[PDB]
Amino acid sequence: GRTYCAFSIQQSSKLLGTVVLELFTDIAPATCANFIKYIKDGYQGTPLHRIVPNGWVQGGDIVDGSGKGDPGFVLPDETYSVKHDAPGVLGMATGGQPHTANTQFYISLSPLPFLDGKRVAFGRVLNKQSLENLLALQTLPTFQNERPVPDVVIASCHVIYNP
Amino acid sequence: DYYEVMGLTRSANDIDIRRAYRRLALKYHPDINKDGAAGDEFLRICEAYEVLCDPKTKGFYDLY
Amino acid sequence: DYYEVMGLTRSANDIDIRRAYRRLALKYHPDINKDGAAGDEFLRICEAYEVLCDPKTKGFYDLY
Amino acid sequence: QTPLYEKMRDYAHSNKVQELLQKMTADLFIERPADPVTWMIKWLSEEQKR
Amino acid sequence: QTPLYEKMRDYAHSNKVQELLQKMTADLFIERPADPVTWMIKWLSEEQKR
Amino acid sequence: EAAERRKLEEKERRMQQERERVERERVVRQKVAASAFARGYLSGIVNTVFD
Amino acid sequence: RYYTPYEVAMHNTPDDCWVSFLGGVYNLTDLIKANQGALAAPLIAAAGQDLTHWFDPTTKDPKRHICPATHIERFYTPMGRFIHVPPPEPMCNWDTSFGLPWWRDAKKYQIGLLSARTRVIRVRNVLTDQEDQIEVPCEEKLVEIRERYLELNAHAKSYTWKALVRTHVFQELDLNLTLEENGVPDETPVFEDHHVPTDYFIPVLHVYWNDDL
Repeated sequence: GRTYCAFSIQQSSKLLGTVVLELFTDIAPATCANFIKYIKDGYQGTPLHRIVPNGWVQGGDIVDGSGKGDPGFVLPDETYSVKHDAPGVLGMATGGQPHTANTQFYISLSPLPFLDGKRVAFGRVLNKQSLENLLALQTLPTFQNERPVPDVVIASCHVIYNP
Repeated sequence: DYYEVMGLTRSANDIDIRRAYRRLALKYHPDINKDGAAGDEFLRICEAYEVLCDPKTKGFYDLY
Repeated sequence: DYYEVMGLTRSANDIDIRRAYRRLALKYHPDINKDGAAGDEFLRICEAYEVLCDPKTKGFYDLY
Repeated sequence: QTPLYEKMRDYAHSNKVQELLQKMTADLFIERPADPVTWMIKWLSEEQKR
Repeated sequence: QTPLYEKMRDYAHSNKVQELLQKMTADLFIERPADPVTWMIKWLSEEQKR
Repeated sequence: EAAERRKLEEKERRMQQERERVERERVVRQKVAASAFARGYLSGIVNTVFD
Repeated sequence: RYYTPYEVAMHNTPDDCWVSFLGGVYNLTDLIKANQGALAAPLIAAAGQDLTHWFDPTTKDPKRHICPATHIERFYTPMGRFIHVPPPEPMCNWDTSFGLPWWRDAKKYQIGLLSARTRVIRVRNVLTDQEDQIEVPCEEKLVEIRERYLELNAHAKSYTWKALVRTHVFQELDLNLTLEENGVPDETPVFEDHHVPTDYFIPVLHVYWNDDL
């Protein structure tokens, strides 16, 4: 009964895959509201910034697109209830100190016990095709200091199944 | 065989492989453990982890 | 430091430490080097080699 | 070599200088001034009385 | 690692104060005054003039 | 110039002496090892003979 | 050119920071100037130091390991997190727009080249007797030995050099051949291996005057 949203991953005019996500609109409502408002207006051409091999696929900066903070809003810390234990746990990222969250988001690619209680996790991947798309995105031909050498970009992004 | 020397079930996450290597190596290192049996066991563990860490070599061995 | 007194660098090998201590403790031994500013120097040479000739103490010092 | 360092180690690890420097640094971090040099001039001036 | 501690570390490790401290302590371990409180005052006064 | 040439010749003579010293040190170490090992193995051999 | 380790040691301050690693001498001053925080601490604290132990030979990046806490491979930074090292966890301030790590950006942050060994030359000015020991890299052409010695005599260019080449006769030395090509060997390893003090004999370079006007 939750909300759903999908987006595509493309590297240098080559469609690399698509992913669909379920949003925990019953656990952390305000974070989902901000995330959908920004996926409706934003994220349309924002690169995948940071990619850790056995860690997480990160990205989603807006005003810069290359990993520095943005003005215009700050998001408070909602809830540490969803526990990072399985791959494909979408969440928001902030500085070391809480209540500074921004559009920067991250999807886990392995059990991440340390993150529990430090990062707001409010979503999940839905199927195995999307998770395999991320796991394949790990082994790009060349990526320099944790950034893909070409621009791995969100070409399209949309919301399906709910208001 | 390789998964047997570390007690791996051919269905375990890479994290468990890393924990197996760390635990067995730090218990079986030639320096920390003055034991020739420990030395050859550590050699076996090193070779097994070296051939079990790389995903390309992982698939190449799994097809065997 | 325990390193600069031997003259070595932070990346010295084991043979490097052997050679450094060899020359520095054959240059400053009381029976060979009659006198001078060689009182503290020999003691720190001995202490540095004693700390750095054993891997457990060497590593514990290196981290702290 | 040992003699040059020892002459400075013996001076610097003696109480007066060390627990002067530590308190000065502590108060400098607490105050957070724009220009540290005149602040240290002041602090040493009103500490010279003590 | 509260925001104060991080802010203090940023100020403590800044260029100005750290280089000034390094310079002052080097000079002080050169001259070695038996009354560093006053020698620091004169040294900082002459530095500030530039 | 003559002083310098004499000093260099003296250094060469000292180095020849040191090479001789190292050689005889190695030889005496080999002698003592080849006596100790011989005794320590003939001991086991004669023990086996008694057995 | 080249630099002895002591010469690298002369620059240890946030105003002039030099580091030697993997055989290269780097002037990281503009880094510390542009990145002034807790990130710059671990290399400020090792200004003028030898930084080769941080890195590994096979690749130019620092050593890596499996982090015990998160079990994700990342740089081994016992000293602390130096500039251009990612944070362990997903943050919102570590940008990756910058081009290359400073240990890979040789063209912009490398000056000279660190000497793998040094030797002691005893220079003797024959006209006015003035002995002088000096340390120079063991692999350097006589032109830069003359450049080092220019701080002893401001008129060393006019002077002519000579060495006890092999019997043994004081003969001329070509400037573009290093001290080893010219026939001045290095014997400190043999000195050490044979228990002879490394300050017992030193090779000597005579420096005669060449009349000018």
